[PDB]
Amino acid sequence: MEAKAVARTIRIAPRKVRLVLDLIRGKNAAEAIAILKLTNKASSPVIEKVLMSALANAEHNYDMNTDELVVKEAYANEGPTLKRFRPQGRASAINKRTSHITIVVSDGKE
Amino acid sequence: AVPKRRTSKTRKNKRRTHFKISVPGMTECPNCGEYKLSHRVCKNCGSY
Amino acid sequence: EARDILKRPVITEKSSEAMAEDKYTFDVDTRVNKTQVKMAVEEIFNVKVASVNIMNYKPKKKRMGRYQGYTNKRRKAIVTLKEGSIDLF
Amino acid sequence: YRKLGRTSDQRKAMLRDLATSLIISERIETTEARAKEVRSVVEKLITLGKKGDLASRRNAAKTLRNVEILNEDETTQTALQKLFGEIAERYTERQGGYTRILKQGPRRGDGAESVIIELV
Amino acid sequence: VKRTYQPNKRKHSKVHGFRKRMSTKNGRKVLARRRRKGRKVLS
RNA sequence: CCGAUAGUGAACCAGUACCGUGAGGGAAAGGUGAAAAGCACCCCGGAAGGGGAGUGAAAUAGAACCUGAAACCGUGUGCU
RNA sequence: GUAGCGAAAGACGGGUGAGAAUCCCGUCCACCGAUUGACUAAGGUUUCCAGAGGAAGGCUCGUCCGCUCUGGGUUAGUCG
Repeated sequence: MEAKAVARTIRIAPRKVRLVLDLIRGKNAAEAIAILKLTNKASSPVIEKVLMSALANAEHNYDMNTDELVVKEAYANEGPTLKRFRPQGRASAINKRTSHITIVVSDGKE
Repeated sequence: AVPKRRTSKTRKNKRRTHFKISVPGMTECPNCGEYKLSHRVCKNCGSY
Repeated sequence: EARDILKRPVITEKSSEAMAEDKYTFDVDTRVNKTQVKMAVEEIFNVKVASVNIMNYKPKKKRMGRYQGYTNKRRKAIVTLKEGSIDLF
Repeated sequence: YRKLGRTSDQRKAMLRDLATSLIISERIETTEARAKEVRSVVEKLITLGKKGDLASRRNAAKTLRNVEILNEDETTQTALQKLFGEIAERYTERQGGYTRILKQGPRRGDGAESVIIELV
Repeated sequence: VKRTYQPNKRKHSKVHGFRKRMSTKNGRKVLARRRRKGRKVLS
């Protein structure tokens, strides 16, 4: 039923992206893809790329009925942050975060 | 002019309630085109 | 003598631009001079030269994956001969 | 009026070179407000070219620029020549408008609610 | 503005330097210490 | 007698990176598998990442790789 | 998702490419103007150039880079 795909350690915060992903939680691909091509952040095209491969999986492998596919679930969690600096004449620091993204997509059934 | 106490996560998420984002209208194009939004020229098969 | 000193000949774009003319290139021992160089090759190859220049070079630095270092210095050298030529490849 | 956040002399120069290029193209992609406010300018301007007088010629030459389209067949002429000899003829009727404009989507670099402008 | 350390190679090598600190006993004391520490570097 | 915040400063790239005009100070950094047998081939993706497939006793054993705690961050959920 | 994102007029088109405010070509405009100009010294030490590259870096971006990889590159009797 469920296909799945996952983005590994992506250079965005979950605080950055939880919002964009808190919309499609319980929807269809069609509306969802449209929304991704519609609204304007940098999360969008990536998430879209993800789903296109997710359904490449679901169809090439499991061969299910696309339009009847709804969002099963999808979210993300933290990842391996890195660290950088600010010159300033004396020391100063910062941290660059990442993200672990998951989408599971079902034909809404078993 | 800096924090006295710590931010309870309660209070955090409680403030972040209206920290959201809404969507576009997203109708069909019956004047001309595919599913394309209310009176909308072609971004993908649109009319108005 | 005379053959330890020239370690190899050099080849690149600029080299071939020079071999267009009688200007040829080598990389030789680093402790030498134009004169002994000339005295060596003019009799090794049985030829004679009009002139010569030299440059030197520092080690271009280098790195291979948590292990690094340098090159060696290079006594790059050039000769601008006058008659005959060289059956090189 | 509208300020743009840019400065006044910068702004005048901007608008005039903008309109110039637009004559060269008949349409162009840019932001919204910059087009919103070249709009009325060049409506006044085509209004001038609708009259062909030497005075209007002069008033145009204030705003327009010292430019040469490589016109077709390797030919050449100015925004001036074009305006006063290729266009006012065309819109010789019309009683307003003379342009149209095209809302589009945002841009990448920003949330730039961009627009194409066209000619009518 | 002006801060410290307007370098000269030569002057560095001169208050430092091998031929320098091999002059004096109180100089030559330390090169041992660098070697008795096995610090890899001298002057 | 200690078993990687120990044990010597150093079980690895150690008097090293690094700092210091200068003497001088001075780190961090161990664990795939029995066997690399280290994911053939397809699908998506600009790729990276993946899902399958396939390996292996095992891949929540996939190279940063033994387990994998807690803080922390998330998703669901029953009562609210 | 706060504060902040360091000094110098940009605009359009064309191109580029998976992808362009930030790369390229162009037209105009604008600024320095005893100089943000050119020279030499020290000092810096290959940042140079020809390609190839996104991974990391670049205070946004990134098809670009003083980032990386590869390969090349500094010629003296008079100059010093």
